Amino acid sequence: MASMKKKGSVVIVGRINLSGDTAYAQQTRGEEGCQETSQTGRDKNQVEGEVQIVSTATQTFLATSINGVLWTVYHGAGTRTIASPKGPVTQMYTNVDKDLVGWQAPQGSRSLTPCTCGSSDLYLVTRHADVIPVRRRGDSRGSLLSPRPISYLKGSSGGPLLCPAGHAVGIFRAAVSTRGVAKAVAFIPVESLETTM
Ligand SMILES: COc1ccc2nc(C)c(O[C@@H]3C[C@H]4C(=O)N[C@]5(C(=O)NS(=O)(=O)C6(C)CC6)C[C@H]5/C=C\CCCCC[C@H](NC(=O)OC5CCCC5)C(=O)N4C3)nc2c1
Ligand SMILES: [Zn+2]
Repeated sequence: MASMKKKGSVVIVGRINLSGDTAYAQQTRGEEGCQETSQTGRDKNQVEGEVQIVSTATQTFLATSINGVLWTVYHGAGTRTIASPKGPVTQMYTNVDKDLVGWQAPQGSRSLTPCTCGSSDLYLVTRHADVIPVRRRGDSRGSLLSPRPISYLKGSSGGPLLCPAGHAVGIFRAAVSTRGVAKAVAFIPVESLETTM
């Protein structure tokens, strides 16, 4: 009881820059400053962009702003708060059944717009700033046009699947692999986010 520890906050440690012609990852905080920010929940760094790279003490993954909510996966964040300039921010959405959590989008973030195109030609954005073409195959599944080892997708849960026009279609949740090769991905459809809201 006296020694009861508390888990740290999720910390923004970088972002995927989709501003220009070339997508690229940027780190905005090193491990040590991430360690201290997770403990205090106090993050003074300027936030920019739609796709953040986030980290706990033991995991790193992505988080994506859609309609004023920073979304990510429950299997990464659990019920953790996120660090912010004035302290830990409690989740405003939690759904273990969808593998989904959300906090209010940070000041300075930009939000993606929910897709209403009805298109099945999608693009998955990874933590290494790869933009991977994906054909939608169902409400929550898409196939990679070019399969690759799951190693290349590890750490990209919470990232977005986008339509051709750059709208958010879903949040990357899991990889479907055969012999360690990712042939398809499962994602939380944006409609399921909009219902949660
Ligand atoms: C605890 O409470 C909950 C509640 C609901 C939950 N719901 C799901 C689906 C779930 O799955 C866990 C976590 C998830 C995952 O690894 N996600 C990725 C990632 O990158 N994570 S991560 O960022 O590195 C990190 C771990 C740091 C956060 C994108 C993957 C990239 C590579 C995967 C390689 C090896 C894993 C293949 C596996 N495949 C699979 O399960 O496929 C089946 C499900 C649908 C199709 C069939 C898979 O993908 N996952 C296993 N845990 C849950 C836990
Ligand atoms: Zn669209």
